[PDB]
Amino acid sequence: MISGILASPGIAFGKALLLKEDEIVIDRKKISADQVDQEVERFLSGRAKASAQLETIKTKAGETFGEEKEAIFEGHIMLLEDEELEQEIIALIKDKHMTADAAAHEVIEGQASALEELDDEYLKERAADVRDIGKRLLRNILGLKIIDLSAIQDEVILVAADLTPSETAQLNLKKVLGFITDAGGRTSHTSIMARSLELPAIVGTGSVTSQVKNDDYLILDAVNNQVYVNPTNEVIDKMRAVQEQVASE
Repeated sequence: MISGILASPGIAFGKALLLKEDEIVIDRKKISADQVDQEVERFLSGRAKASAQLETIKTKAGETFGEEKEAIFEGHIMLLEDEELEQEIIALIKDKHMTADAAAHEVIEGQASALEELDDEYLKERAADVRDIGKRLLRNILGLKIIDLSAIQDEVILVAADLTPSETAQLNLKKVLGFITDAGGRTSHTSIMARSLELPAIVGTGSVTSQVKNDDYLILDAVNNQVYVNPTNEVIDKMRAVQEQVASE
């Protein structure tokens, strides 16, 4: 009886694609002036990578929804390429012997924390959008694996606690079957897509990400506002006939 907010009606069948994320471990170790030169190249040239990353996601936002949303990610790169946020990172590594991983966190620590001090869901929600640009920056300095959701090959359902514009901008609306997230937002981004794409989806699942696993067989009803997990063939067969009779309705 998983009751959500129901974005759009539509029964769909598909395997569960759970998006898990490994916790990131930052290096809080103090390096020697002999490895500082390496931090600059690992960060400087690592800037050629992170800059090349958003760039790839930048055009995918304009080729996916249209140059209309590309202008939003365009400014998001300026913040990353900010010459000011760069001189502070560099100095710290040299002045406080901080690792590009640790020093880089220091700046991202006040940009996100400082926006939380504002009383405006506009600049505050920007805090999450700015912090998001930081987690990516880290995965680059640590060369950690990147979550590539644009790699699906078989039709499956999408399950995740929540997806930020960047993830939706690179999502593959070419082999996806639907969107299921625990976002109790009467207007969650994942919903605005489901609304413009008129596809069927849900957002108030709450804790379904803690009840299903990846590859699990899910069945979205989007009719009685409920998700069935590996239901019996008696229910499926009974709905397979009625479900399709609705397609004709």
